[PDB]
Amino acid sequence: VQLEPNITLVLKHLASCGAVVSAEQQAALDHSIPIKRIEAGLRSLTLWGRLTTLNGKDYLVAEGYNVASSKEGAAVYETKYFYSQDGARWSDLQPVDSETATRCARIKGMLSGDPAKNYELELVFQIPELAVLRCRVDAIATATSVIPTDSTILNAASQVVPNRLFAGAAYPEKLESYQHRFSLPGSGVTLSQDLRGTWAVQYDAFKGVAQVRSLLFPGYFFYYAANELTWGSLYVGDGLRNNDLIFML
Amino acid sequence: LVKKSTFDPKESSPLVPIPVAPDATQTQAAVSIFGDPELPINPATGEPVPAD
Amino acid sequence: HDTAYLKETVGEALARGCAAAISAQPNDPVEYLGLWLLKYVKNAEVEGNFYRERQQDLQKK
Amino acid sequence: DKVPPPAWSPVFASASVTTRNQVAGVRSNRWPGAVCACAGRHFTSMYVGWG
Amino acid sequence: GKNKVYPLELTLEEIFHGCLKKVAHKRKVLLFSGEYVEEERQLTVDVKPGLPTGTRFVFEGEGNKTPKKEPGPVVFVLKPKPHPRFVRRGSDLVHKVTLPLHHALIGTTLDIRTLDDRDLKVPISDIMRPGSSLTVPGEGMPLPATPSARGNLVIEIDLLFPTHLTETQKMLLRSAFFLPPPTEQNEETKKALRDYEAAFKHDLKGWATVFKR
Amino acid sequence: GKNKVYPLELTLEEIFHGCLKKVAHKRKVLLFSGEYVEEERQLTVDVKPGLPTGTRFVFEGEGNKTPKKEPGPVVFVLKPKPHPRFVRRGSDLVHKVTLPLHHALIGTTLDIRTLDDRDLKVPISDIMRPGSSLTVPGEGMPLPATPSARGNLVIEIDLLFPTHLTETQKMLLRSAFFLPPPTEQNEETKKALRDYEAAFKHDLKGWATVFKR
Repeated sequence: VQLEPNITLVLKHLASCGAVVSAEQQAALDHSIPIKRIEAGLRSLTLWGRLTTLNGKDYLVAEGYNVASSKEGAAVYETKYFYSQDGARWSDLQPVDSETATRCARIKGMLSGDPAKNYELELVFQIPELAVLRCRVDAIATATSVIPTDSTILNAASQVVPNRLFAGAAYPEKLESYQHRFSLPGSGVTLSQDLRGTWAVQYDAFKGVAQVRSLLFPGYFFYYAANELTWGSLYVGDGLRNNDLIFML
Repeated sequence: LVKKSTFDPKESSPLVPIPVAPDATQTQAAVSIFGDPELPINPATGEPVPAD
Repeated sequence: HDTAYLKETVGEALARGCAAAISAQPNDPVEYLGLWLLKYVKNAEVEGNFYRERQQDLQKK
Repeated sequence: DKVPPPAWSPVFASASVTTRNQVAGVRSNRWPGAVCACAGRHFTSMYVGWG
Repeated sequence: GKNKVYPLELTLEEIFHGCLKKVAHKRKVLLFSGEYVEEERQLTVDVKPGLPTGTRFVFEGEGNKTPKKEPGPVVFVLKPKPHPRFVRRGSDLVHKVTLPLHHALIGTTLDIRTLDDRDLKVPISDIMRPGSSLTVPGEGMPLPATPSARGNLVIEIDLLFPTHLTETQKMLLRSAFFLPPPTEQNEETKKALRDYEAAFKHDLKGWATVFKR
Repeated sequence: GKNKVYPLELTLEEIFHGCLKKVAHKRKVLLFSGEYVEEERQLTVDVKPGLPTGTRFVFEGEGNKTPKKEPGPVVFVLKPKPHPRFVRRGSDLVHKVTLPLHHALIGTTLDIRTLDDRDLKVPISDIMRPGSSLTVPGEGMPLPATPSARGNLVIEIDLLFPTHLTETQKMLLRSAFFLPPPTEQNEETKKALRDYEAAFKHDLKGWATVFKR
């Protein structure tokens, strides 16, 4: 029934999972989220996550879309990404061309702090750290971005809009109740159609709060409260991928 | 079908559009207390302005 | 002769466009008419496409 | 990079370095989730996360 | 055979959005009297978003009418008025920015105000070379062919070097430009760097934070 | 009235000093035979010190001899061979040296070997701007008019910015680019600077002077 996830309810429901932000950064966010939302002409802007660096100066990353339309069977959102070392001032994350988008997936290890860092890869190729961060955010968003099913609907002119009459998802424990963001409302694609053991759901029947954690990307959490229909998600931790999933499970 | 079929002759408006956005002086002032304000540079000489 | 060619070629569509131009009262009716005819053919084809897409979706379900 | 990352990266509590009463600690890179903090004489260690 | 040409001046905002200009023309009908007769004609010219510079709009039938020869068409040639920030090149926009040296090396954000009412803050991705440029895709003028695509804004970086440096400032610069890699430093080097940083970020006696005067 | 134009390639040292070239000419005299007959003449061309590029030496009475017409003159056009260091621009040379950034800021001495057998060491007199230049008077090509005065050597500076910088190096650079004036420094600031300088120039565990591996 909600139209945009709160930044306070997300931090409250995901505090236990370690998805927390500093109090000073929380106040700075509360002040400087609308400023960037108006400076960029975006109708929706929410905090996407927080990535750890070799310094204490983690990257806070917020995403925001202005239009969201159906295109070749994919719900394409025209997202813009912004980063900030502190909660006050935001900078932009320019998209990455395919050559460097493939030369950035081979660079591993947790990032440094200064976004003006050049990695050198193999003749030597110089790649900016902001490109690597953009690649990691794109990979996590492709693999993970999760919303409850039927929470979006298709109107005339083929635009995906929130379902104002969404009554909630029965059986919140089941993974079938949740879907990726880029799945069309008509298609019956959910997280069940992913790999069998890559999503863990723990549901408290009493308080009516379900919690979905990504095991392929260990730092992605998504909560869904059903008594009042409120769902949110956050990624906290480094952006690296968990390759050896078969051994761990 | 009617929604898809309606004619819509989008023509060049004589005026450039103006933004309807609330004033942001108070919130900007509130933000200005977070972090350290870096010393501005003097355009004439790249050395920074005198400070206290 | 030529009158029949013009009539059974373009007459009904041109009458519809002229009715639309009368109703709308634009600032440049000739350009309005031309864009109206272009949108006429385009909306016919996309109308066919819309029916095709609905049929395909129902079959898939 | 050819420089191996060190364990125990710092963690601060304020963006400005001139705040008056701020806490500051370390965080481990080998074990992600373990953190040590110290304010004056009150210090603490704590581990939260995957093992 | 002869046509009258006229410059039509627009601002970058109009060309970006697409104006509908009205122009006045002085048409001279020539007759037996020594003085010609002049009249003011109004013409509506529709400039669509992203029309290239040098575009010619020709009005046929208008122009000074001699008694025998029907007047030749009048020509309006598009030209943009100078803008305080952007100069258009081909399909995209060039913004020339004077940048201090430390903003280049350490890296900061350039704050630019687009033709559309948005405020971009573009980070300096790496050490900006003298004569280097930073490209932001999808921020230039719209493509005249398709009304959705955009050019890529080009920021031509001009470096503003400091005019003075003291010998101790030069010593600090030299030590910053020859620091051994972190896997080659002594323990004395690490302790010295820790001490210097703690004495440079001192909340009361340190000069990391100074208030302007 | 046809003439045979031939390039004549000289090195900058020859033009600087004044060469004396002996060139060969293959001249054709037409006879009753189906094919021609040719001979090799030797021509002495005396280039004076610092003649401008494009100088034409015309030998009158030399060239292919048709049966009826006295042969037209043969033209030699002076052009310089490429040099590893200098490129002449009118009456003075140009040297394009790639410069490190710390050489630009702190200042060093460029080393240049002139066309004459003299070496030259020129200091960097200030913060070299990007796209700036330096001028050493009396170190260019000689003046063709007067055989004593010369132009002025022009160093065109193209900075070589560092490719990588760490975060501690950036901290040191920011502390160097915002250090307060020496009359505004606290006593803590002066003590910290003295300690850091004594630690960076430590004779055994400091990195002020290292040996390349």
